[PDB]
Amino acid sequence: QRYVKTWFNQPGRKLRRRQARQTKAAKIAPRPVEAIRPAVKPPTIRYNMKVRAGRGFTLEELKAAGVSRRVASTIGIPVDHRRRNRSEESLQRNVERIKVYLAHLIVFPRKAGQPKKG
Amino acid sequence: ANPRQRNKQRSGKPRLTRRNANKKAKAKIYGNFVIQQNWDKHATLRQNYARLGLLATPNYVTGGVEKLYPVVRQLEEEAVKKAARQSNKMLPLSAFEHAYIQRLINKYGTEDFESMAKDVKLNSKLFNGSKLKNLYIRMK
Amino acid sequence: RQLPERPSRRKGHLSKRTAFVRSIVREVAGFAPYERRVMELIRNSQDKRARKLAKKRLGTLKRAKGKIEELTSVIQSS
RNA sequence: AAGAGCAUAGCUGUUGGGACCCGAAAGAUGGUGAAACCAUCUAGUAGCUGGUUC
RNA sequence: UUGACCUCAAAUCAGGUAGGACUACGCGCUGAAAAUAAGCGCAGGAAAAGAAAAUAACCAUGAUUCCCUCAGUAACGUGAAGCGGGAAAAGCUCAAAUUUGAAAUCUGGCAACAUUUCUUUUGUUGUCCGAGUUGUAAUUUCAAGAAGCUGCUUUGAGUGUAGACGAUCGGUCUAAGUUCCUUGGAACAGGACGUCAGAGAGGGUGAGAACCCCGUCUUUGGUCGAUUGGAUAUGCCAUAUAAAGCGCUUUCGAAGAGUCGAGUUGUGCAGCUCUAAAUGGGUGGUCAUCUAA
Repeated sequence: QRYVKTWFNQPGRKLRRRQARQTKAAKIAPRPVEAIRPAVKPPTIRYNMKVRAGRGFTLEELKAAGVSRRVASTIGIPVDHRRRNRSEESLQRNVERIKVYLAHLIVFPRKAGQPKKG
Repeated sequence: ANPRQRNKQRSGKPRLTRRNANKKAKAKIYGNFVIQQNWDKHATLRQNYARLGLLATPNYVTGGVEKLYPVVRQLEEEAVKKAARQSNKMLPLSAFEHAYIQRLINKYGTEDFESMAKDVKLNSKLFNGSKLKNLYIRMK
Repeated sequence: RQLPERPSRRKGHLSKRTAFVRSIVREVAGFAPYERRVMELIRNSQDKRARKLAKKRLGTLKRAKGKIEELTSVIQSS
């Protein structure tokens, strides 16, 4: 029962993180605070009946959904080069996760580079 | 207590008083001008996002929501406006290319893009057929 | 769903060059003390004594096995 | 065999933390002198002595 | 007789850098009567860890760290981990493949030209010497990829100006009794009569002061600055003879060694003895999973 961890900074850690959320999105307004995560099945027998947020959409999920790896991280769609679709169920649950995302997305135009000649 | 903090307790030099604390350090918004006008410097960020019609997060909220009782259109028209102003992605041909494709088309007809590619003298750069059409359509 | 091959699992198959580069070094470098002793025992056909010597040197049977056919093929080519 | 618990607060008991307060002979580390000394470990060790407040 | 190099020196050579301090938290190493204390080395505002030589046995998960849970369980009084819930999220770079139709690369000297928290800072351009082919750039990193063919979609390591918007440093602006009566050295006290309040926090003033004074509220702000962050509008240049994503393939796909590992020894790592391979190797339960050095 030596050195103790005492949580008197729990209420101030609650606000420190709230202000960090406030500081972050204020820097990147139009875009959401967080990325979209996929929906994945937990890897056990106690938990395979539930759905939970994944780490990102695999290469094939984005390929069928219509975004390539390079343009999918710009618009905020994390990729997961580890995860892979072993069954058509997970493919369809996450392909139509990006479908609703790409419908609700307003990609603002950037600045182009136009050389004087061709 | 430490000698260091006893130094400026028994010293005569005034401190470096730095006035920083602000209750409710709600950070004001920069970035997009549209949102910066229609921000509420009092309400919270998740209220403001839902007020404007912007999804704060696409993923489920890991706690409670706020139940007190039992801009998006502007962003859309602004978006399609800029896409219209910066739309002419077509590029002309430089004077070199203007001659480069003309000499190829003046001698291999106009549609035999496989023949021009096989040419060894006029097609010095060894441009593939896909780029030859690209330079063709770019001329018009 | 069948899955396209992940290019990491391709690892260790072989190459036409990496095999060729390994063949040249085998000839150029020569042979280690123990490989010289093992090779002589094959020529004298004391293979059972030869193979048991290899396992003592390397440590495992498959490693000891694999080196034997490397040397025997070298013998036939020579 | 027609489920009674779960949480919290209080009282008391007990076990462990310095553990009601004080107190024993050694030791260990790292030093300073020429085995001794110094600051740490250290509130070391108690089966025992003394005290323990209307 | 003259020269290439290779290795090695010297210089108060031109320009640089290291040491010591602090040590709450960091990373090592050493280590007692707890992997503790003490000792030793080394850093930063965090350090370390970190994009799987990872779990699992599923309908599978998917860098790291941290919190809760797992759980006082498992294994052997010590004391896990995966899964589960959360906080945060971001990915990437080399070596190994001929730029071979062109070392395309870089340090330095001088010369200029700008820029500046800044005469203190930071570069660009030219030019000469060298570095470098025993390999500096471009390309590629296994998630791949290269080379062809194809046809669609994309592009600035620019520089001024302007305004809005946040960030910091300093200066600056702020409502209303000090009216009477008694006490007293003193009215900040008692009573009477009034005011202010987005200000009745606190302090000072000759005793309990919202109205004497400093402040407090306004301020989640006005004002003059001084530097700046990132976007927006607009101007001027731009190497685009280019570079990049994705279809397709009658082509290919390089992947880290005295290291893995076997024997023994000291407490996973380390020492000694020996010493590998290429669908190979590692780790799990013939399959699965990962692809170290």
